[PDB]
Amino acid sequence: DHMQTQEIISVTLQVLSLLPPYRQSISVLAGSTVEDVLKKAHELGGFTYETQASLSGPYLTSVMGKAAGEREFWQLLRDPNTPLLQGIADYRPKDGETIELRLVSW
Ligand code: CNC
Repeated sequence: DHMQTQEIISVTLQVLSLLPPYRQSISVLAGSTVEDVLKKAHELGGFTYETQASLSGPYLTSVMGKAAGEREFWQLLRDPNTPLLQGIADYRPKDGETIELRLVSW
């Protein structure tokens, strides 16, 4: 007989490395991971991605039908131009953040 409460936050998910680009505000509970944001964007319709289960956890391999090729990867960043220091299953965005998926070659 007591109330609990959680914070709903909004994370902007953006992909500028594709034609057409993707940019959508995604609502999730605070504590959701980037992977949960991608799952919600896919549920909403209009976002697709793939992952593979590496020995380090979920590794993002494809975004909106573009799989990273040889010596390419999908880099995770927050605005402004700040690479994330954790992967999709561990980074927990904050309200108002913009998460960018960027195709990068090394
Ligand atoms: C080189 C490297 C490294 N990476 Co990268 C970096 N920078 N990485 C990369 C590259 C690998 C290219 C290749 N060689 O094929 C690159 C450059 C592709 C990369 C990718 C990423 N990396 C990333 C991160 C954060 C990390 N990476 C390390 C694992 C991190 C390593 C830091 C370290 N010294 O441990 C690292 C420096 C080298 C590991 C290695 O050479 N041996 C690993 C190998 C011997 O064993 P393994 O288990 O088979 O390794 C594979 C996986 O680790 C995978 N991998 C690499 N990074 C990640 C990150 C995640 C989350 C996962 C699930 C797998 C990987 O690639 C390895 C080769 O196949 C990391 C521990 C370095 C760090 N101190 O932050 C860190 C993981 C932190 C965590 N979650 O615990 C990115 C999330 C960065 C970003 N903001 O985009 C990104 C993954 C996003 C995605 N698409 O899912």
